[PDB]
Amino acid sequence: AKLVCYFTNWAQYRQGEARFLPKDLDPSLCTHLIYAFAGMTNHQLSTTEWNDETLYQEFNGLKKMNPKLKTLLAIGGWNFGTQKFTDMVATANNRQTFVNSAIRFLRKYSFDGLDLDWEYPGSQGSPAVDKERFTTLVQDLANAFQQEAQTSGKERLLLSAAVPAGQTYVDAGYEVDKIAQNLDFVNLMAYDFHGSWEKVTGHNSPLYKRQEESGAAASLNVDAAVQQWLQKGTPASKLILGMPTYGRSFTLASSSDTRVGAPATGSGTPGPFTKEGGMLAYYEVCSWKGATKQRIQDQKVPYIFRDNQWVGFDDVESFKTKVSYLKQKGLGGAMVWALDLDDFAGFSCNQGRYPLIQTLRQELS
Ligand SMILES: C[C@H]1CN(C2CCN(c3nc(N)n[nH]3)CC2)[C@@H](Cc2ccc(Cl)cc2)CO1
Ligand code: NA
Repeated sequence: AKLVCYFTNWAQYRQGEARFLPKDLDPSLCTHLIYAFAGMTNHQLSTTEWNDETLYQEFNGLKKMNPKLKTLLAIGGWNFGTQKFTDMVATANNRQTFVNSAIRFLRKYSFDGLDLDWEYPGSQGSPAVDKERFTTLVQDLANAFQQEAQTSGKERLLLSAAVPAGQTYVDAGYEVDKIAQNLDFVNLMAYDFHGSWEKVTGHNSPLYKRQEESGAAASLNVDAAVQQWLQKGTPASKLILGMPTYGRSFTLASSSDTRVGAPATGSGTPGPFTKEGGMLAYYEVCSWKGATKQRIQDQKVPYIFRDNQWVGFDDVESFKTKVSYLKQKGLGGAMVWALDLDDFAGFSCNQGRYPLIQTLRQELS
C-alpha cells in the first residue's frame, strides 16, 4: 500500500508551534512525499519560494534516513496563473519545452518524479479542448521519462496527478481511461465536498451520502467519487484515496440549530495559526474546550460546534473507517493533505506526533 503525503512550502511562515520546515518531517511516516508547489515560467518548471533550492535539498536528503522513500514535486495548486497550463499544453513545442525542463529540474534537485496539480483542465476558464490536451501532456511526460531512464541509467521518473472528486470537473477535464494508463498513481482529492460557499452546514469529507440527499447532492461524498474514478477506468491499484488533516468551518445563523444542513451565514472564524476563514487544521479543532462533538451516522465522520461555530473534520476513528473502505475496494493506498495540518509535533491534541497520519501508517500495515 502507498501512503502519499503532501508537504507545503508556505507552512514555514506559520506562527509559533505551527511553523513547519523539512526538519519537522518524519522520514519513516510515508512511502511517498510530494512537495507542493512548484510553478511555471515560460512553459518551464520553476521555484515559488526564495529558499526552494535549499528546502528541496533538505527534503530529498531525508532519503538518507529512509532509502525506500520516494519523492515527487507537485506543479500547480489553487493559486496559479490562469493560462499557464493551457498555453503550455496548446502546442507540441511548448509541451516539449516543459517535458525537457522537468527532466533537468527533477534530476538536478534529486526528486523521483512529478505530480500534476492543474485546477482544472476544461473548467474555471480552461477551454473544452484542454481535456484532450491534458491527455497528450500525460503521454508526452510518460514517453520522455521512459526514454530518459534508458539514457541516464537512473530509476525511471514517476508521474502522478491530483484529480478532483466533483463529477462536473471530472467529465469536463479527464479522459480517465487514457490518463490512468500513463500515470503511475492517481491522487484522488476526496475532500472540499462542502464549504462556506454554501448556505447550510455540510461536511468537508463525508464517506457516504445522508439519507435526505438526492440528485447531484447524493454524489457529494467519498464513495461516489471513488466509484466514478473506478467506473471510468482507473485500475483500483492506481487509485490513491485522499484524506484531509483539516476541516471546513461555518458560522451558524443561530447557535440553537447545530445540525448538519443547518442554516449558515458564512465562513467560520479564521483559526489562530492557519488564519483563513472557512478552514481549520486538525490541531486547531482537536483541542476545543467547552464544545460539543457529534458523529454524522450515515456519513461516518464527526463535527464539532461551540456557540455559533460549526466544523466538519476528520478524526482517528474516521481515518480508520476510510482505510477499511479503501482496502475493501482494493485501492492502492491513501494520500493526505497535508503534513503540516496534522499535530505534527504533539503540541495540541495530546495524541502524540502525527496522530492522524500515524493512524494511516498503522492501519495500512
Ligand atoms: C480552496 C480550497 C483548496 N483546498 C485544497 C485541498 C488540497 N488540494 C490538493 N490535494 C492534492 N493532492 N493536490 N491539491 C487542493 C485544494 C483546501 C486548501 C486548504 C487551505 C487552508 C487549510 Cl487550513 C487547509 C486546506 C481548502 O481550500
Ligand atoms: Na472537486
